[PDB]
Order: sequence, then structure tokens, then C-alpha cells
Amino acid sequence: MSEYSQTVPELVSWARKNDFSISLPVERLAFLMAIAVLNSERLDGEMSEGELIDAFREVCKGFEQTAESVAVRANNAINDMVRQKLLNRFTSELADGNAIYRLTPLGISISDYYIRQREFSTLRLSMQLSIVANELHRAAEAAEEGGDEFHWHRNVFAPLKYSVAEIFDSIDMSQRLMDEQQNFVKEDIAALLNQDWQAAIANCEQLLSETSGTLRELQDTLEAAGDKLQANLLRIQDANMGSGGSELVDKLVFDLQSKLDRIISWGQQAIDLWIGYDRHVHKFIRTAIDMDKN
Amino acid sequence: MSEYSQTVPELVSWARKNDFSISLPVERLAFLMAIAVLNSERLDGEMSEGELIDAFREVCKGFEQTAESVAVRANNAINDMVRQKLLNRFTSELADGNAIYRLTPLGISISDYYIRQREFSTLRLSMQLSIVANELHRAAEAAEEGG
DNA sequence: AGGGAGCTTCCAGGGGGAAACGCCTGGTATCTTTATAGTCCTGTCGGG
Repeated sequence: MSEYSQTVPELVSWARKNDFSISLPVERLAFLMAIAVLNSERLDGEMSEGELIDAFREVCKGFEQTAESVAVRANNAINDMVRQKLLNRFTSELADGNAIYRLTPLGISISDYYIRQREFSTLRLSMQLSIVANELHRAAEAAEEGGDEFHWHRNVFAPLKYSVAEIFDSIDMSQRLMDEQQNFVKEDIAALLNQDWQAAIANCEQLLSETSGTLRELQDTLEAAGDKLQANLLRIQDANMGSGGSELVDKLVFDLQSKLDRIISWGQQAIDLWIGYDRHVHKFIRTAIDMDKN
Repeated sequence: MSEYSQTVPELVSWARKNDFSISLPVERLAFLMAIAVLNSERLDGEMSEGELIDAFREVCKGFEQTAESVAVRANNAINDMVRQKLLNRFTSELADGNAIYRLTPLGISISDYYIRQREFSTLRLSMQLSIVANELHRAAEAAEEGG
């Protein structure tokens, strides 16, 4: 079953019928981030209503807002976050009516995008690739050992769906992070050339070389592991075809192979785009420096 | 270094200075989801400007909207998504000026929350604990080996 | 030991005083509506 069981028209009809939307102005986003920071400093991962109100007061202070109606504004903000599926509220009779709050997977993902300083680490990728290689190798050995529907579900499907797929998604996010980093560097090089292009030549060459080395090192690492990961996916596919198959395992393996191809292809494409820019900046600098001679 | 290097007041000041905000109306959110779906069906994880415009046209049809200025409306929506950090645009001289688009980690996280049907699994938890147990065991053996 | 009356102590009853609760009025926040003005597009025509 395609992760997205619905076609574009069906999804559009479904979204339209459920009236989904998200509204996080700077203050609300700051409050969410403050809640995320406060939750990370705690031992129980739970926040009371009073603690959330204190956090809202700090945001309001930070925005230099009137102390009038702050308890009301905090309640409206808390209700808005719950209504927007950012917070889960637990109302227990045992807690004398005091509600307990926890951030939802959505509220966490959003807050982390802004607060977590995510930079591309080669070590991280090498580690992730190591875990997926071991998980795929175990799943391939389990598929080759053969077994019943319970064995194929517990030792092959579960590791592919609940472990390998997650790791591949994490790698794809790391690539999308790298993509944002490249666009940021292009803006910095243009600024350096507008301030003092003569002194900026060494700094621009450093930024171009550091980015190029990183992209290449990454691609080298993906290519080295990619062949072993594909071989293990093929071993699982061959073992599945030999044991009468399972349409669920075949589709899952096909999806993982498609993601792996996307992950490998992205690196080469990013290198070509960076090379085009690098050549252009070098040509520009040479034209600016060397061709005027007086 | 705490994952969140900044205290709450510092973060609030930083957020205020950078002016970060999210506004996701039904139509734009539907367009984002349509883009996310279209990207998942592709082999290269890349979308051209014409393909994004075709996707917007389908959303507009699904919302029963006027076919007038759809190309403009689509450009406004695409620029809004890029301006909101949901899409990364690549403009290469080699591509004769044709821009290539990819969804940002943010645009993906948001689209997946709505489209991905997420339900809890013990098998998954058992596998995750097994992997972490092996990774922690190797790290402990490496720490005990010294170096 | 039983029965009644006196002294002494504690509870019951009265009276005051203010707060709290309940209700209304207006203010403050929030949101919507309405209008205006922009911005861009589209269309037409004419000219090149």
C-alpha cells in the first residue's frame, strides 16, 4: 500500500472536507519553541497548565506586550495549540481536574526545525549507513533462512518497515539540509563580492572548496554503502520470490530500492549544480581581476 | 552543548529578530500535500516549474476555482512556498535558466503529518531496541578497549 | 442513694460587619468586514 493511499484529486477533496490549516505567527511560534525548550529540560516530559502560562508570560515580556489579560491570552494560545494538534491534553479524575500536557509529533517536528542546529555530519551518515547495513543484512539472512508468515512478518517486514525505512528517511532529511546550506553559501559569496571583491577572493575560494569537499566526501560515502544495501535488498527479493513471495514484502522492498536510488542520484546532481556555480564564480573573479590591466 | 544552546529569553529575542512564522491555508496546504505526493512518485526527487503549475491547476479544479490567471496564482503560490522556506529552488546556467525544485525538511515534515497514516507498532519498538542495544554494546566495548 | 437548688462553666443565640458572590455595564481585545487602492494582467488596437 503506497504510504499515501490517496490520489491527488482524492487528497484535495479529503483536505477540503476536513478543512485543515496551520497558523503560527512569530509569537505563537516563539511560544511553541519555548515549550519545546522547557520540555527538554524536564525529567518527566510533562508540563502543567501553570508552567505553560509562565512560559507564555516570558514570551509576552520578550515581545514587550501589555501584562493585561495575560492569563486569558495564555489560555487562548494553549487552546489554539491543542486545537491545531500541537499539544495533547490529559484530564484525569485522579489529578483533581489538573490537566497534563505533552507535545505532539507535529509540534515537536516544527519546533525542532527551528531550534535544532542541524548541520551535515559525515560521521553521522557513516553511522546511519552502518546500522541500516546491519539491519538489511539480518533481514536478508532471515529471508534466506525461510519460514512462516509470522517469521516473515517479524524478522523481515518489521525490520524493513520500522527500522530501514526510518533510517532512509533520516538520510533524505540530511540531504535536504545540505541543499539549504548550499543556497545560504551562495548568498554569503555574493555579499562578500559586493563589500570588497579584492579582499573577498580568498574567502570565496575557501567557501567553494569547503562546500565542494563536503559534497564529494558525502557522495563517496553513499556510493561505497549503496552497492551493499542494494545487494541485500536483492537477496531479500530473491528469497521472497523463492518462498512463494508476499506482495507486502515485495512492495516494501521496491519502495526502499526506489528511495535508495533517489538518495544516490541526489548527490551527483548536487555536485553538478555546485560545479556550474563554482566555475561561474571563478570565471567572474578572473574577469574582474585579470582583464583590466591598467 | 545542550541541543538548544539558547535560553528561553535568548530564543525569543532570536525568533523575534529573524521574524519566523507559519501560515498554512487549506488551498496552500492542499497544494503542498499534492507536491509531496507528486515528489514521492518520482525517481529523481526533483520537480520542474511546469509540473508544479500543473499540480496547482489540479488543486484549483478540486477547489472549483476560476481558470483565469492560474499561471500567475501558481507563480504566487510557488514564490510563497519558497519565501516560507518550504521549497528550495536551484537556478543553474547549465539548465538554460530552468529552475529545479525540492521540498525542504520543513515542507516535508508538515506534509507527512497530514498525509502519513501513523499508527503505533511493538515489532518496530522491539527492532529499535535491538539495534540500539547492539550500537550501545559496540560503543561500550570500544570505550572499554580504550584509545 | 435520691431529689432539689445553688454556683460555675460552656454552648447556644443574637447582632454587627465585611467580604464574596452574583449580576450588569462598559472596556478591551480580537476578528471581521468593508472599502479602497494597488498591482498586474489581459485585451485591444495600431503600428511597425
